[PDB]
Amino acid sequence: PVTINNFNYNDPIDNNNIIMMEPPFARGTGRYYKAFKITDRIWIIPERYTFGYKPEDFNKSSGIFNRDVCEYYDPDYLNTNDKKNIFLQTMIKLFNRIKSKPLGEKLLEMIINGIPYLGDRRVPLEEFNTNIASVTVNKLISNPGEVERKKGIFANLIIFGPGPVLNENETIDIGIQNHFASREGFGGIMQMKFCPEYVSVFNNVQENKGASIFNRRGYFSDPALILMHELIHVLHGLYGIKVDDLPIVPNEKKFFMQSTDAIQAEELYTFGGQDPSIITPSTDKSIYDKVLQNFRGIVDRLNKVLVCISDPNININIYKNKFKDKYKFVEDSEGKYSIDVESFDKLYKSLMFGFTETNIAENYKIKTRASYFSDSLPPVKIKNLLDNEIYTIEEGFNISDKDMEKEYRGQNKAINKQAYEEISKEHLAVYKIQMCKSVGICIDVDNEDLFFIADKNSFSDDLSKNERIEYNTQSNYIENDFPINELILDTDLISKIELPSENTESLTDFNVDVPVYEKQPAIKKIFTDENTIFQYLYSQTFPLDIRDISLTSSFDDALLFSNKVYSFFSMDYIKTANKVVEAGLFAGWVKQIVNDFVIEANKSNTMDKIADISLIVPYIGLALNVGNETAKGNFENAFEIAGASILLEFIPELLIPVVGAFLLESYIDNKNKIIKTIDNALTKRNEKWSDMYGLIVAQWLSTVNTQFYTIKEGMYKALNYQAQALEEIIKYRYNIYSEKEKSNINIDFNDINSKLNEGINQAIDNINNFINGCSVSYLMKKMIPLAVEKLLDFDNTLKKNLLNYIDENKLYLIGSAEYEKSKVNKYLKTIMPFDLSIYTNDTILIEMFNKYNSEILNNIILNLRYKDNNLIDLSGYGAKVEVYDGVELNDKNQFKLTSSANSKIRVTQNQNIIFNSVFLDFSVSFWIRIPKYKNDGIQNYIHNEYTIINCMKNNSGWKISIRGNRIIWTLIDINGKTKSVFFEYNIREDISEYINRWFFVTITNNLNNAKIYINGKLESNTDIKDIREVIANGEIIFKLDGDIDRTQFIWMKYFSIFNTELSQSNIEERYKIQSYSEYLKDFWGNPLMYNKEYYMFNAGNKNSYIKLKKDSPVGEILTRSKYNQNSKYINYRDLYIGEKFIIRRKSNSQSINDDIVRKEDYIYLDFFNLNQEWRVYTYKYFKKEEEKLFLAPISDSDEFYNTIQIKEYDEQPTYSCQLLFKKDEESTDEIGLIGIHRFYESGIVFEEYKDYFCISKWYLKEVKRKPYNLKLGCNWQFIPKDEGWTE
Ligand SMILES: [Zn+2]
Ligand SMILES: [Zn+2]
Repeated sequence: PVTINNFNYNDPIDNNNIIMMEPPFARGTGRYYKAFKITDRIWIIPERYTFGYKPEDFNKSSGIFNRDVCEYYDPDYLNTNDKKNIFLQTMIKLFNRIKSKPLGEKLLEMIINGIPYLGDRRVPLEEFNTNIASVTVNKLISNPGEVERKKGIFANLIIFGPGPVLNENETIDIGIQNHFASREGFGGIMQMKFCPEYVSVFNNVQENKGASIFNRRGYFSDPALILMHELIHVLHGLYGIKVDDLPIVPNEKKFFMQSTDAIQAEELYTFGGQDPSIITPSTDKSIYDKVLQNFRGIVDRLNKVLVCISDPNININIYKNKFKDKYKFVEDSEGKYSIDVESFDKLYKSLMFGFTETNIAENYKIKTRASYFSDSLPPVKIKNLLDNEIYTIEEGFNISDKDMEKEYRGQNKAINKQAYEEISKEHLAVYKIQMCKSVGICIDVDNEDLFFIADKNSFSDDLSKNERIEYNTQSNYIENDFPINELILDTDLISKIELPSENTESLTDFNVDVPVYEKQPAIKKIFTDENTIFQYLYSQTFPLDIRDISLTSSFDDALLFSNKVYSFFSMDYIKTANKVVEAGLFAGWVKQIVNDFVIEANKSNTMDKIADISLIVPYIGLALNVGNETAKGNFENAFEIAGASILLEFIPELLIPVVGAFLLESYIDNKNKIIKTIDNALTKRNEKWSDMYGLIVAQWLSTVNTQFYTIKEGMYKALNYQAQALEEIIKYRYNIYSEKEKSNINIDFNDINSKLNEGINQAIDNINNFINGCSVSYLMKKMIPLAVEKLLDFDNTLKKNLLNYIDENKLYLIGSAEYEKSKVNKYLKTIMPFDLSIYTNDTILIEMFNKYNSEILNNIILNLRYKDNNLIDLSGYGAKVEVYDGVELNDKNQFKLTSSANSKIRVTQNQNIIFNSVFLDFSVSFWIRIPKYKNDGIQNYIHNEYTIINCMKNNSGWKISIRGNRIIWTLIDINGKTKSVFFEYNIREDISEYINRWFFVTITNNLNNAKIYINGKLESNTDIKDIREVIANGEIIFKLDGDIDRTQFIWMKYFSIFNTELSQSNIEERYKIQSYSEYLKDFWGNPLMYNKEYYMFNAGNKNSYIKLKKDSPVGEILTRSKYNQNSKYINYRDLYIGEKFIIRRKSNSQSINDDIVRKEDYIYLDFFNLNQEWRVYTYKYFKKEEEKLFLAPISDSDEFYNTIQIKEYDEQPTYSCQLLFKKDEESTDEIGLIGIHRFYESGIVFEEYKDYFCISKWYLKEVKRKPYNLKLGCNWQFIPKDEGWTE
């Protein structure tokens, strides 16, 4: 096990466990340091790290060492013996906490046993040289004051206290002659600067730290995890695997980009979590290859080591045995050491992926930051880690015996306040960027606030290189993952070979490279007249010396006047917030303005289903003005058009290399080595696919998802500022009253803050769900497709490459040259689907991905919508749309295809979508209005089939065509095999629900069937087992093509395509979402208009129509006349009959031109009688359930109701509408609904029943029934003359 020693600072120097050490960076000179051996091979020196630093650097200055850290300075730390001892006692306690769990102890055991190899690159293979600064360190044995006697010792780790910046912990390695033994397999003495007291702070971005903003928020770090984080670097250094490779360097070309040091992969592996994914699979293998090569050298030396010049007392065997166990080398019965790939692999993965900060945090139930790239905060000071009441060895701060175990409560700042203290900002130093405008107003922005955008250089181009395929060549996949359980349960992970004695010859060669550090300006002034996120956030703040502010929607006034604060919330909200009231009305105003704030913030849950967007945060652009000038115009519209790309502050330039070529080695007269070279090139191809996706993901995570992170944090801020301004105003107005008045004002500020911070939290969750959605969308639509392209390009090349190979060897393949001929076409056919869970295992990211893929709307690969007199694809896949001069377009998203040759639309689809899933899986939905047949052209109508939408590529694909009253869906697989399904509507109906009327079509295709849906209802099905591969992404031509009549035309709307099969459920919903409108519709399905002539139709009496009775002011109901000719193919009732009505507006007298009729509108229902315009009226004084309507010239009578309110009681789609008579707008007295009633007439001559145009109260209760009864006599539809219907 691991034994932790005990001692006090003042304990006597015994030259064994309490020595006088000569530190590695002292160069064999200077004074010694009282060092204590906390454990074998590990020393603690409770003194400030001063190597490379100037004495004055320890004081806070106008400079800083690291640009990405809030640096704390305090030169008095450890300046007394008691302070040094408290340090020792804390270190001892932290180590005990560490070994308190199997994982932590094994980490300690690996470190104690991971003794540096004796010597480095310089040392001859045959030797062991201990006289080098990275292997040996001296201790002064002799009496005080005289360095007369020295003793050498072996060591693995020396831990010092902090250097200038206390919260800047660092593991340092020993370089000698520009080389590091710790980076070449040898290993070497590792050093560290560490501070247990002043720990870092962080807060889960996509979450609320104690659901508080007006409260302290975020969590503070557990010093034991901080220590283990450094201990992991030590582990790496001790095993000589701390190699350097291609680093993640940040782009710094723009003022909004975050400046920082290059980040090595070793760092990201140490942190763990998702960061490893930022290291492409290419560089993962590189690093692996370097380390393995490093171990080959060591394993070779162990076979050649014969002596140790530096120390004749060294026992060569004991050391060969130790090293053999360290590097897990294997040994035969002779003593020949060699590398076992298995054992090496497991050791490598253990060290780079098992021991990570994330795994360790999860294991010790300690909470930590969610990513390497996450805004750093001011550190806090831990009161007393030595008091078992605040921090214990077993649980740290999360002591269950204080209900501090659950949810990491012990580390929650807003909860465990008696455990820490904030720090004097006067001792903190932060690198700032001073953004100045050419004038000059300037603002300070902490480098941590800017966007971290990885530079293109950060990524490897190893994909663009050629690869020799041989019967050997195999797949190379490195798992940036490890099973922490096995590691914890590993029997032979922890060596059981005795550790060599640490005493040895003194060091005489003190040669070593000592780093020199120095502060750099903490402020960098830049010039820009831009007003982006930083400026917009700034305009929402106000000075401490100011207490009277007012809100404004004017960003420019907010920046100018100190007493003005910018607000991205509504105009009404802003007025109410600036409103001053009487003390007696203050409470009420507080309730109101607060409630309003919540409403405004909650607009973050806005839906936009009609534009196929389930969630949109409308105020994001006004709040931050991030990306492409998002504060201007309507954000929602802008988002509908360009999507997530508009929110990005910068569009990266991706690295998507042309996959290098393949070199297949031929084996003449050889059936195996040849077939192998084939299979291996096939599987290698798959590795190129997986690897290319890794490169994409790594780039997404460090150039795109980081920007969206900043946006999320910007919104958290924006919202908080608003809450702070309203807070400031409420306090101000309240304090303007006298104490007497205040006593009678009932107000509770904790409450106000609660309601406010609550609304903030609801919006934060919306905003996060929204932004993550945008991030995943950008990955899938703007990145993955660009990779797929190249990967496909690669495939083809490799295709002819393998075919040309299976050919040159045709002979040696004999009766199979044709078998593995297809075996190649059948493999290079199905492409590898992108799956994020492969390139990472971060729970948060996987969830983002799964959520994205569960939302059907993301399966839209084409969505033609109108925008500025044109049609464009808004699916976000970039389809190029060509609309020619013959296509008629309007803002109701309707387009007309005529018989003219120039009436066509050309759509070039995106070839880079996993469309060809191999069995045809996709859907097409759209609305269409097909004109009525010309009665004299009935023969050709039922005979000529004409294509309307054609999508072919290599004689394969789909097509939509029309033959009279039938719409047909046709598929043609690669084998030319044709299949169809169709929907035909009846053309002998008195009243058709389809002829010349807008209706919704949806066609779904899966492996088995082809289904046609009409208005959500399934109408037709076709078994399509046969039909093989169908090339569905060819060019799409929208044009009438066939033997048509010059007058033939077709109107279309909302054409879109999904690369999946829509369910009846999805389709029903789409129908309802696209049927929705605030206005009513006419018979054909178009918007209802004012001042437009219409004949009336009654859904309850289809074959009836209204005629003004000759003798009386009543409207009689007569039977519609029918189709007169003799065709056996057609029958219908006349629609252009009865009175010609016209709907007139009631309110605002803005003449009688034309406009749209909306639900709940008040209107006059008039009609034309000869040269006059008459009106529909209701005699005010009837007492029966119903009565006949009064029709007469326009006039104002005291005895008649002349005002109607157009209604819509049906919740489901319908072109029917109802007409209500009320006592008057404001009233709630419902006179009745217009309909048709049957009366009995018995005169001196005639005796019969007759229906009249009436009004009935009876309808009032029928319209409430569910399902809505469409057959009620109160349902009407307006039929205007339409070129699409002639009779
Ligand atoms: Zn680190
Ligand atoms: Zn960062």
